[PDB]
Amino acid sequence: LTIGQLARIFEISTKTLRHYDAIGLYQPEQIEQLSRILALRRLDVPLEAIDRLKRDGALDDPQRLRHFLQRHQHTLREEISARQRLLAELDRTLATLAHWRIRNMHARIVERPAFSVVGMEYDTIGQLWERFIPREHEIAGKHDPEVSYGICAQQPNGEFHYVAGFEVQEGWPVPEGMVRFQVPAQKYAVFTHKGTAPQIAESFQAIYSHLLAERGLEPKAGVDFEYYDQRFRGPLDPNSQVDLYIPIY
Amino acid sequence: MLTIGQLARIFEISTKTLRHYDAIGLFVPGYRYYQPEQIEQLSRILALRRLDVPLEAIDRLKRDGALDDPQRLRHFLQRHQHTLREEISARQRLLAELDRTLATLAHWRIRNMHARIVERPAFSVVGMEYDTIGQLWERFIPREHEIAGKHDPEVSYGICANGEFHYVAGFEVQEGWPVPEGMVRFQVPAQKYAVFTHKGTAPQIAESFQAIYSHLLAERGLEPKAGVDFEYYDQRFRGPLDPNSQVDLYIPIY
Amino acid sequence: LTIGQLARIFEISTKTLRHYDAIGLYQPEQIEQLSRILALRRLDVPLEAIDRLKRDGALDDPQRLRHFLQRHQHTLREEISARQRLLAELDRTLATLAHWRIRNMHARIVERPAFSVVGMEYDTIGQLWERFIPREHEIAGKHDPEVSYGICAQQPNGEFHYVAGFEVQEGWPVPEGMVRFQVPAQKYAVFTHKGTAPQIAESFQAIYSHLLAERGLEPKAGVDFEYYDQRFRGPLDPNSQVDLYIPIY
Amino acid sequence: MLTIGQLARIFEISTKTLRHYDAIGLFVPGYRYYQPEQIEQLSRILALRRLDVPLEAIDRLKRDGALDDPQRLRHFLQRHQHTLREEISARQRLLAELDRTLATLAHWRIRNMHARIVERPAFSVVGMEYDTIGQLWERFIPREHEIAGKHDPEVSYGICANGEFHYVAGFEVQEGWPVPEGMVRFQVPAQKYAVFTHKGTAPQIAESFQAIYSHLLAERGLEPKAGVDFEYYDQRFRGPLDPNSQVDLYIPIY
Repeated sequence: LTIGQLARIFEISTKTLRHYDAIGLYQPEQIEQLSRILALRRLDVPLEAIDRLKRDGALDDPQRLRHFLQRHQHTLREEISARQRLLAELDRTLATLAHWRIRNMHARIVERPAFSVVGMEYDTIGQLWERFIPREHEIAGKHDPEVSYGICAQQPNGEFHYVAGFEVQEGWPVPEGMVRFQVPAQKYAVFTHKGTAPQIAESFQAIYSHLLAERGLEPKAGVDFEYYDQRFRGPLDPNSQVDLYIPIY
Repeated sequence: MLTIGQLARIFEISTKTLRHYDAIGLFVPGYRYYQPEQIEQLSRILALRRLDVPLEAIDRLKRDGALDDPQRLRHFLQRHQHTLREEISARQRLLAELDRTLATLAHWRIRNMHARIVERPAFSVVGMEYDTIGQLWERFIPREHEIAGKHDPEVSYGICANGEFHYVAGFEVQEGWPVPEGMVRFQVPAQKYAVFTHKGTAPQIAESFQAIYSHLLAERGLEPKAGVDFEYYDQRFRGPLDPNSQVDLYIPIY
Repeated sequence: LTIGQLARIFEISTKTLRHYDAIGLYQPEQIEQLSRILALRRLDVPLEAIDRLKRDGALDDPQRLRHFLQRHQHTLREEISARQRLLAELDRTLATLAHWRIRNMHARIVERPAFSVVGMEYDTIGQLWERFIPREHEIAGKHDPEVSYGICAQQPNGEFHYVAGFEVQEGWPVPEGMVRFQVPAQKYAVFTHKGTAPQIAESFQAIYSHLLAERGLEPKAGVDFEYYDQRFRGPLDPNSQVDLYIPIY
Repeated sequence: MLTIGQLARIFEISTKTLRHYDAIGLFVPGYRYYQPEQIEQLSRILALRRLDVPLEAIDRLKRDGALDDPQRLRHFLQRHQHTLREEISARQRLLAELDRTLATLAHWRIRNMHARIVERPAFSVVGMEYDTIGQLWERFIPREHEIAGKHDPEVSYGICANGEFHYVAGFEVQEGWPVPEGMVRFQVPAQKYAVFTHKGTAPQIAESFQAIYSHLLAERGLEPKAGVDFEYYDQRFRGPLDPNSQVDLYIPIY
């Protein structure tokens, strides 16, 4: 077979072989050497080793190589084993994160009067976010358009409720499918959450378990909401930071 | 002291979920008031359903040990830990022997590959040229009914030809009709072939290709000639990625 | 060939072919049809499934069993991913339990007079006991034979030290190899360890971290020690606990 | 505030390791005492060389950012944990690639075996009958000398035969000698064989033995008769798990 065509498949290179000359390195047995090699190019063996692997021995001896390429498998799975126990280490090292996460989450006491939000009202609370943010600038009378609230009122049933909306001047028309919620005048303990939305809840568990009791604050069955703003870049980006406004006495 | 709706906001759950949890005697608390100190003893539940563990083996733990004994609740999940890895460890060895059985069904037919001998005269085939099968066969299908002079339109040719490839996807033609742009036409000469019927997909014929030239010619007893190889896509072929396909590979012979 | 020969090669039972009689499941064509079955049943499949999955077929036909076996790889593989995710979370879950026992690691203040310990002493720590426990009743005149002590004198260089001994009435001879150490009188804060031996240092940072400071104690550079009584049956059994006696002012 | 000695102690490390760390300016705090708030900073530094993170990567993570900010190091760790499982995955699909070459290795000799044709008369040999090879293929060797009337001593046999299995690893003997105890004798009759000098190991034969009755007799055209087959050890054989040794196998032929 000629030199130009003996470049089988599928990505060359031709001098691939001319390379494979120098002091080293259509016969039918002048292939299985290449066949074995080609993967090989799946183990990444230097060539100089792949010369040592010439006739001293061996030429072919698929005999040896069956134990050889699983002796490796022994090495390469020990490589996988070492990096997995490194990974298992990691998953535990990423626990010291959560509880330093929280011990630094300080509370600031904020009193804010009654204001009026307009937005969409509630299976999930994320969805509304999926559904609402094409309807952003459909609302006029904005104080600050960057901030948005995730209102949650405690009904005497008791069962959920949430509204994704914006603080707006009261007196403007509300679009179809939206609702006007009037947040009353409350005074809040504000926690800065630094994480994603599903682990906002595990911050809520830290609040109502001890983080309020270490500063002597008592929780209040009022209107909880989370303060979104410019320091917010995604619900599952583990770098967003929100403020959780939690009512107190 | 908190209420059933605040815990729902805390845990992202249903009020019926806890109203059910009260009925069993699991997590009890008209004035339903829960203690903030038992918020963890609950999350030490809502962390086990997330580990599909049934909801009365818990309630059996609640009084053997253990739900409230923290040195006991890591023994239980470290056993569930190692249970899951051995499940994973079973199924990763399931995967190891899942591949070694994707090579022996590889090389089974390759041996059982059928072979005809056809000597075919020189013919002309117009088409497009040169990244793989599909990089040239879609930019064709919409340009196959604009080709005139076709001998058989239900057969297509994939020609294999300094030393670079000259792969041409085209149609056998009767001469005297012209070729569009930027189509080309290739002179395939009169030669003798070993046609091997391949039953599979486009990525896995290139192993059907090195198999012949490997030991398949010899064992069949024929010698390769330096000419022009090519694949033959008959009717019997239905898509380059359909596995139940059937193509032909024509290989020059001395 | 015979129903004998038909019973060779594969690690086969006679019950398996009496099995396959009235089910519907003597020529070298019946050699791979019955060899792909010992190829999936190597991957935990059903059987009656692949019954008529071969009277349609494929009987053999490896064009299909390709997508199928890659189908099955998917399925598996999905399983293996799904259960790593559980282990990942599952790790995270053992954090809380880590701290719940730390938060419940109460200090005890204990004043103990100067007592006499003798055993072995010293670039490692854990290998010291496997040589000593054998030599355990060599020692004579011990107060409580059940309690070992892992002493760690504080040297002022600071070079370590460490002794694994018993407490005996002074004046008893001391087997070759071991020495006698006198710890002085001190008052200590005692923290009970629930866990294993490489976990012991995990408590040592928490103690010298915040656990002394909230309890309003100051620690003093002296002779600390680890105390093993029964409630200890293995440096790896995770249910033994050791009382870490730390000096305080 | 603390002492270099008890610090070290609580981290279960050495003191020269902390004087290691100080000299650079990394963890820099004659009576140098350190405050306890630097403990958790070191439980985060010592937790990074368990990840084999260079001891300079950091420091630049020190006065730059960011070693003690709990959300921008979960970033770090999140990446590093990606490329860690990205490296798993490389290999993890590579040892799916090799572990699928576990069959390609095979068939190449299997196709390039050899088969002589022998006709042999009935013989006899004895040892122990039927726990695999090694559970019997080893009791012996200390009992090879008990037999007398060895025919060729460099040659050992493993016979296979209402119906089930029936191995026996013997030697060929001239008749008229005492067979030990509880050793026994076996008589294979005069029959037709084809000999495949396998070049592998003893666990490796069971599918080379599977290959020959599968198709190799049909390719070579031979056919088997309901008799007794066996395997032949010679100067060839070197070890039951020795790869490079070649062993021969006798199967009945018509």
